[PDB]
Amino acid sequence: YDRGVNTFSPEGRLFQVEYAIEAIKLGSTAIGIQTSEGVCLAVEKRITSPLMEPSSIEKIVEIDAHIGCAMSGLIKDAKTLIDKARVETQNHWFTYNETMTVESVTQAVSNLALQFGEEDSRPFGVALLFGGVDEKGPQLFHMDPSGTFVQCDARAIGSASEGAQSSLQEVYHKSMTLKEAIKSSLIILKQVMEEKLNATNIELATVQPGQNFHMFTKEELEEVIKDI
Amino acid sequence: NQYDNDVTVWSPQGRIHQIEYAMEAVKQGSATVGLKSKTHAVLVALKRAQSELAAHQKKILHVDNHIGISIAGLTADARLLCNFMRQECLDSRFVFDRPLPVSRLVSLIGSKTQIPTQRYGRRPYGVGLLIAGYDDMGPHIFQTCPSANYFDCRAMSIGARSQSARTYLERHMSEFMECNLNELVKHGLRALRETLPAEQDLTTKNVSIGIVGKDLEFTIYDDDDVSPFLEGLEERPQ
Amino acid sequence: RYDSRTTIFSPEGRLYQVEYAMEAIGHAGTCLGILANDGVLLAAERRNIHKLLDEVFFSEKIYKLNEDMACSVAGITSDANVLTNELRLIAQRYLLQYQEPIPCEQLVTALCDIKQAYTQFGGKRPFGVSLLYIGWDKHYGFQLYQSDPSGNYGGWKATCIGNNSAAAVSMLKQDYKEGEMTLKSALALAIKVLNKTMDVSKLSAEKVEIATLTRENGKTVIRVLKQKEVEQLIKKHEEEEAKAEREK
Amino acid sequence: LRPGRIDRKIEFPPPNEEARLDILKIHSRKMNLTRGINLRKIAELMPGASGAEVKGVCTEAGMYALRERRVHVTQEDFEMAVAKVMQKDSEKNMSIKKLWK
Amino acid sequence: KRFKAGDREVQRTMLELLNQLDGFQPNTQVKVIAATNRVDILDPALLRSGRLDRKIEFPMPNEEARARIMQIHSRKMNVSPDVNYEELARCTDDFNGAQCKAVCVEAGMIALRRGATELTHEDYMEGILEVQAKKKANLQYYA
Amino acid sequence: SYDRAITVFSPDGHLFQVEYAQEAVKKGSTAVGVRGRDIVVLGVEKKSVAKLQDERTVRKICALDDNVCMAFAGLTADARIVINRARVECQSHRLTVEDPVTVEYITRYIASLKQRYTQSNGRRPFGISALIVGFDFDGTPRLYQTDPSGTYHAWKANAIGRGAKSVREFLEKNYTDEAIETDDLTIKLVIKALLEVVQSGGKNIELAVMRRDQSLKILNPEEIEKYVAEIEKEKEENE
Amino acid sequence: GGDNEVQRTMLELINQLDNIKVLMATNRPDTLDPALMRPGRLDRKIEFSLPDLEGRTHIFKIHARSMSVERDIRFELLARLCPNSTGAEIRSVCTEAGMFAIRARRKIATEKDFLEAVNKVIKSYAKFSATPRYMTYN
Amino acid sequence: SAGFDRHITIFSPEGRLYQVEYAFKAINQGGLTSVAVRGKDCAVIVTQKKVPDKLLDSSTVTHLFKITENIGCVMTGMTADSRSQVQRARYEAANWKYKYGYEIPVDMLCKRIADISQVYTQNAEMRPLGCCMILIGIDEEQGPQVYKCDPAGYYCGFKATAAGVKQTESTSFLEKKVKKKFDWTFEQTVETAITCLSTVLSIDFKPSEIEVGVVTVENPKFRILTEAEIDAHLVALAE
Amino acid sequence: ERGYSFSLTTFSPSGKLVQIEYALAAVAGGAPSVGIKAANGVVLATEKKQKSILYDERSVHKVEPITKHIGLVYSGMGPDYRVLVHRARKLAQQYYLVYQEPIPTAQLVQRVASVMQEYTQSGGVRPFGVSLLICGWNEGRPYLFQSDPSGAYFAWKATAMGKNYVNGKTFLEKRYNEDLELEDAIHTAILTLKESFEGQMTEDNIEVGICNEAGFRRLTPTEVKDYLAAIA
Amino acid sequence: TGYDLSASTFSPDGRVFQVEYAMKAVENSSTAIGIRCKDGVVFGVEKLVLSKLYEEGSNKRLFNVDRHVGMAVAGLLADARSLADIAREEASNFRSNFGYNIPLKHLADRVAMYVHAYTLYSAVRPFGCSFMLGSYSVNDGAQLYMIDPSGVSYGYWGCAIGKARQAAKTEIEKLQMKEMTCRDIVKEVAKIIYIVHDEVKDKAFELELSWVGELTNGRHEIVPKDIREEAEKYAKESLK
Repeated sequence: YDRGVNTFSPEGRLFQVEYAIEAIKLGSTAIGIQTSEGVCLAVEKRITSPLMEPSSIEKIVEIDAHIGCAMSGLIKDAKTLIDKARVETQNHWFTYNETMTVESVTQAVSNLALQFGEEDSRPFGVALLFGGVDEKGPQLFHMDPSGTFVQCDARAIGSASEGAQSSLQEVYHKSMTLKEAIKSSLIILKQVMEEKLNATNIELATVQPGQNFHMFTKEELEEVIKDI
Repeated sequence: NQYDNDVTVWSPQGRIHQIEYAMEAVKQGSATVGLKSKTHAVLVALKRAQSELAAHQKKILHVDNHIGISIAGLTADARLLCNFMRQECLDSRFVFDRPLPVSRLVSLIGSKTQIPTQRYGRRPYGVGLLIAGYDDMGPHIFQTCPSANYFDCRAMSIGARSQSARTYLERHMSEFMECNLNELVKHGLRALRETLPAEQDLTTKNVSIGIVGKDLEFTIYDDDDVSPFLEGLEERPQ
Repeated sequence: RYDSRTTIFSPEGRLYQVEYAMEAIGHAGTCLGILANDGVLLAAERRNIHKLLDEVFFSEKIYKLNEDMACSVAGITSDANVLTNELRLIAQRYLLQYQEPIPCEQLVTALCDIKQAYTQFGGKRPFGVSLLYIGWDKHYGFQLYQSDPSGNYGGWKATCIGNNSAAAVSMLKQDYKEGEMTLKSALALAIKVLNKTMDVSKLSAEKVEIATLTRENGKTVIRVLKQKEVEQLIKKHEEEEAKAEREK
Repeated sequence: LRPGRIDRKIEFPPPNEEARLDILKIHSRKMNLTRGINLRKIAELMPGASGAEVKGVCTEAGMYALRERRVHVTQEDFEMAVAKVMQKDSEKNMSIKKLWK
Repeated sequence: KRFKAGDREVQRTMLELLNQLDGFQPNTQVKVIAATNRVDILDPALLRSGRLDRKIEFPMPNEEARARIMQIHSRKMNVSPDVNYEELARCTDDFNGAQCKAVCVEAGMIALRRGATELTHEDYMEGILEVQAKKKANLQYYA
Repeated sequence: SYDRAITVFSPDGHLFQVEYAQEAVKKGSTAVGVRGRDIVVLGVEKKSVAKLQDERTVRKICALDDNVCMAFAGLTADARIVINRARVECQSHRLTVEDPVTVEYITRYIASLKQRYTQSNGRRPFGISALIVGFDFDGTPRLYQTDPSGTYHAWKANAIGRGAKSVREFLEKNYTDEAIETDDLTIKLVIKALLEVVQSGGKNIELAVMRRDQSLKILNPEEIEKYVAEIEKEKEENE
Repeated sequence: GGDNEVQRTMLELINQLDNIKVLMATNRPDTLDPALMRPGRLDRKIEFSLPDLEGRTHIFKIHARSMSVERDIRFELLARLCPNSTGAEIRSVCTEAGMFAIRARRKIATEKDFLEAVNKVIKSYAKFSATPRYMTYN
Repeated sequence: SAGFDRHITIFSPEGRLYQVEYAFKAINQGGLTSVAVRGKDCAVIVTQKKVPDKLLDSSTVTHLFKITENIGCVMTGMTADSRSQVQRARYEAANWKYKYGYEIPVDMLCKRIADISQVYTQNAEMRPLGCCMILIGIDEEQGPQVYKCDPAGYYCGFKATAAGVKQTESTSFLEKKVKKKFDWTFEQTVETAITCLSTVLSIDFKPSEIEVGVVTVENPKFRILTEAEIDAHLVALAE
Repeated sequence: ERGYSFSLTTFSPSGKLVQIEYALAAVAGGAPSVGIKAANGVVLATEKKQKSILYDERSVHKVEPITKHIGLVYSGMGPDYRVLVHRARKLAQQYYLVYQEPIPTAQLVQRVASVMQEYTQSGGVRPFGVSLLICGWNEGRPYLFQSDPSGAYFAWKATAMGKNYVNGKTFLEKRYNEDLELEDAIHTAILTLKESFEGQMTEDNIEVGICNEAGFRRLTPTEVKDYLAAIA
Repeated sequence: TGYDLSASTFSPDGRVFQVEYAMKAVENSSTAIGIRCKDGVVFGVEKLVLSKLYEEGSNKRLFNVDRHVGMAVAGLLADARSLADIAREEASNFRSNFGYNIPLKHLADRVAMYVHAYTLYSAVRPFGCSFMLGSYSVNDGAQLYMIDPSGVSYGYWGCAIGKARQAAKTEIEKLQMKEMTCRDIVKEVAKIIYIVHDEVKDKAFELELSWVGELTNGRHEIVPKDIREEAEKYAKESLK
């Protein structure tokens, strides 16, 4: 019952999308918190050798100037889905002359995701976090290989998803500021990280309504972690 | 046994095991209660949240100004069927310039979902749809089970632990016709609460209501918008 | 086991179906190309030498591709036929498009590109036929090219395929001659190796086929030797062999 | 087959001409060979004859004299006995035989 | 079935049994019955005229039979008046009668765990899920 | 039983067919590539001459474009096809966009070409992982590594083939800024990197170097021999 | 043969089975007789599945209550590095952490040893999942 | 002797297509048999009309079908596939007449039909139609001809033939008849067919139990004799 | 080899395409047919022995023409032979339409074998389980070719497939001399089927096609009866 | 076993097992009957309501193929709806191509060919429903046709489909449908369908009837309510 995306288990489950979801646990922890001030996005680098360029590891990519992205799982599937997101939001801007809402970009990415056995392949073994600011305000959206897209005030994907999520429920609350959200996310990441936290072990990215520029953290990661 | 791997094969007892398994996908989703009066068609859905601090999933979808659904099954199949409905409704409004009657939409859904259950290359649509609509022939409530079989339901509830709602609806079946908006919505809320476990109770975040009426289009009430129907609900006996 | 399809990768990373096609060339016929300057040859063998076989082609194992290209064949008959048809078609396409003969390697590259495609796309059995190529061009002159059912090729100075391929290549290496490889010496070496790699002795002329390519007045005449010249060649080898017994 | 259990792994290849002639001479020592029977020629008529097949050839050469009530075996008695013991089964089908060029 | 091994003692028992079934003729008040879950391994000599004969056929209960069977084994338990035994039968397939009683037993046990007196339909559903050792997890990809 | 298909996920979310594709490169010859300040040198080991075949048709380092070159591993049959496809693609990109391809763009194209082969049933993945290194970036040298799965990564230096673990581990300890400060030192870095050959013969090492706005220059077996001798003389300091 | 002897012993046991409570444990429940597994002899069937993360931390804490560990150990972190791990392999990881802390003469088993113990108990025998083929997950 | 069988495209080790073999054993599933015999100037076909109820519309139970005004056929096999073969043959005959300008000879008719059935045997797309076609018709310059052509695609001319459960017995009885040569007139041909079916079935043949089709050179038109005519023929057979 | 004999696109560990061999075994279990090449022409003979007297012996012909100068014979699946003869006729007509000269035997056999190879390269299509003997009179020298389901076309001087084919070849190489003529080629061909045909040689049981200077033509039963009375 | 999984495989006996399985799936459906009157045809179908929550007149099993053609499916209802759809498409195509209402014989033959076409490929399955077609025309009389899942289609004077096939055949054969005008054969159909469906099993049930003939002027529309009430009352009077 688990050899295809076309077979249903006797208890009713598609025992192929579940396996794709299990592939997320084989990624790296990614933490995102949505606040009124903005949305943060922290990710473990998990570099394998010092020789590889840190910029080569694309864990936080940019769908557009107004929404960030976080990945966990397959690099190839995620890059395929990301090329969909950038192209889709650019097409939406071209046709409607406006910035796409993060919910709509997540909808398009999911619409691509709902095609593993819904055409006429395999589910994309990657979970996607979409953080950005829109008309309704700052918003964080998370989607899974099944294409189920939902918004989360603060969500953690990849490895340590259960532990990071559980430790995030206790610390997070609605009236949170961006600096405190960054500090809390870094604290959770350091707690759930296998290696000691430093500048090169993580990348950070924040999205604010008024500073839709600077969708990264270059060399000032050292300042933030040193105040932990 | 061995005849439960493909829809194309027939079991010795004259059953198709894949659809019987597809039937089970509906019960995986949360319970959703749909009931119609002589003047309104309202379906109430139990929304679930994957985590404490994650927003509850949308259970009631918008198909047209006079047809709306609640989904109980697979999310991907639900989205695909909703997109198919929206495209069909737009085409009908474009070509006949008339709000397409809900029965024809349900028949088209049956025709489309009957395709996977006869040709290999696609799995059955593992989603259950409570189709609520208002055409010129009065309010309606349909349920499209994944077996491509649809029934004209006066009131129905599918999903996880949805049976306790069905026995409540069948018990208050007679009085559903001569009900106004608020009383019918309260009956639906009572059924949905019957689906809930003893510890859980309907709060403003886990319940969603969508109503289509004589002069009212299909409108989604969530968060604060469900509260006007949530207030006045009688507390569950305990 | 992981040899059900040609597109299945073994846990060790080995394409089992491909190697099954590779090792199956041991059942193919013996065709070899000897080292030679100002010329080059292939020496094929006729397994089916039954008397009731009427001979009409005289080149059942030797095929001419271009006006300056010739190739042997070793594999399944139908695969060899379709492969040589594609060979001639590609060579003529290049001749039409560039108004210049195919420069040897690009034709072999074309076949290997076609052949590997069967080893990557599903539903197609890999071409189980390996084939030598000879030819001349204005780039590198006489060349000898080794096709391999995996789509892998390689330049060579002396090689053989088919039955007793290892013995033939080892014997060719035993007397391997670089530079001093005149056409007469190449023919003598071909007959000398065919005497041993073929189980049947005395090397009957009708059971041995030699095809030679030489540059004559800028024409690249491709020759298949008739029964008389093969007879005198095996006679020369026999007379040479008689002298070798004077050691005792 | 790992060493420490099997130190030497001795191969027994089919005998060569100078070896098959030896087999022909040890299995015909008790045989009343005539004059002019070149045992090397019979050995030359058996390419790759296993080694037991040489003894079979000797036995059948003697048998060809038993059915004639004699005690001596001639060269023709061996040459006509080589084709009997050293018989071969062909494919007997050109369609299968030309599967491979 | 038949097969000097150590089974030559039960063989005499079986043959003596066969002798007594064939010894007594019908029309007397010595009607015999025998039960077994595997007739595949039964010696057909036992299933011959004059011996047992008239093989009664016991099938796996169908949906209505499953609902009825689940109804009988809950009469002694304070089951709630609103339990759709028919729906229970729909959700119970490939289930023998022993499991159709174990579902009621497990439903009562789960009701005791929940600290309730009457057994709701959800208790019966959890009994169905637990009689086959399955654990019900709310999968996130359905919604 | 989760490894006889490419589009079947293992219970733990593994594409075992994809993983088995990375076994082909581990069986191929060792290829090393390090990026220098002005000379990006890539080298290959284990030439494994058959002593009867001309080495021209054996070439493993090929230039995809005028300013980019790539050395592969794994099986050559798929390597030739990816060679031709990359060459056609870079020429086509030069046609549609006047600016010639950059190293990252050609690496992305190769990765996407491999991924579209690993994405569907009935199509076996390219069983190679190529080292994309070139100076087409117009000022900043870059070197990349593709994977048979379809993932491309940028390294300051890499090592692929049979011996990737050992060469990579030894390369970290001696890859620093002072080593790459000189072009000759940069090529000597390749020299000692491939010096850990299977047999360490020293005559089976083929190194190619490309410089800023220059042409590809495969080292002749007299400059390569001279550099090997120079490295040995530098290594003679241990005595 | 003698196989039917233990067969008849099992049949007699089933006869005895069908205030007495009976316990049975097995790691291969598919080899048992269906008659013995029917809910007239075994009315309940409890499945001991692989523990979740929260249970894996609990097992780690139980097996490390007597160990001489440093009071900073992130057992929650260690649980996530043992996916699909039985309760016995966690005990082996705890034992091997002290093994590593004994190999080098340290009387306190720090967190670094526990990661090393995991890399050799779990990762060294879970699967291959090597670095050259693990550059696809990130 | 199950063999490989399960796929029609797979040859057995001995070289017999087992799946195509089972089509013939599917032919006689209907429990009916049809007998064709060629006279000196006519061809007649007699089939079994076993209506196992009083509610069936006896008009539509016919196993005889009219493909063209000059050629008729009788069906032995599964009813659905027999009707499908009838529909295909009607289209084939119409296409022949429209393409070449004259009516199709009976031989070419299920030469084409057996050609269609043969492609179904090779390509693993269509399950072979489990039914035989027995065709009669007056073609000029050769008189009446009868053709029986099977799912396997083998067609031949028969002086008389029969397919069904009682096929071997019927063909044996014809073997007995066509040998003692006599004047095969129309009444003699009908008598021979009636005797065939009666002897193989040992049935008195109530007039509602059979359907006989006649094609004669005098009137080259497919005709199904009504109940009274077959009653008269049965009476003439009686005396 | 044991489990890989099913698929025709899967090599065995010894690299044997077992399905083609099974198709050839199906060829070897067919009706024996013989063709021999004389210095005057080519003669092909086959036994069309029906299972009963009930059959019309003149209905279906085994020895069949393609062009005016080429004839075919087979030993195997007759339904498969019909599609083969149809495609061979189409290919010959296509060559005639383009080159305006009649198809040479070598080329026609090459393209027929290529048609045979088309059905032995993908799953779902079965090899043409018939072997074909093809004659030809062209450029003043007779031809006799055999094409098998494997697509390997030979240049048989004289051969015989079908049942007891080994004994048929054993008869040849004994009474077959290269310098014979057509008239005794008929007698040799009739003799060859005599060692395998179980029964009396009646004029509607052995069909012979001479492929002479004038062209290939299937012998009418009267001439076959004349030759058969001559030999007997 | 082994010869049963695919509909393109023939058993060693020589039968398509998938087809027989589809047929034995139809017997797991509520009984539907049809008796053809002297000047028309009448259908009586039993609709077992599965729950009180279904609205009256839901998932109906009487379909209108065309203006004069009628449909009385029995089996799994999804394939029944699809078969109704393809039959309506065929009828519309025939009307648009030939200019007149499609004859019942031709429509039944074409629908049988469509049904039979799905019992030949391994990629599809035989339909799980068996249905009766009926129509009346002054130029063709009245016809009734069964098209079973295998694809066979021959006329029935009176037929039944569902669980109680033989049980309804026995009570149909004792009627003279040749003569009695089906003004009262609707009444007799209600009677007969009330004999079948023992009340102990299947619980509640609901009965739908439709007719074709001179009475309805060629059409097939459902019988008016007033006649249906009296027909049901007359059916209930046969309790003894």
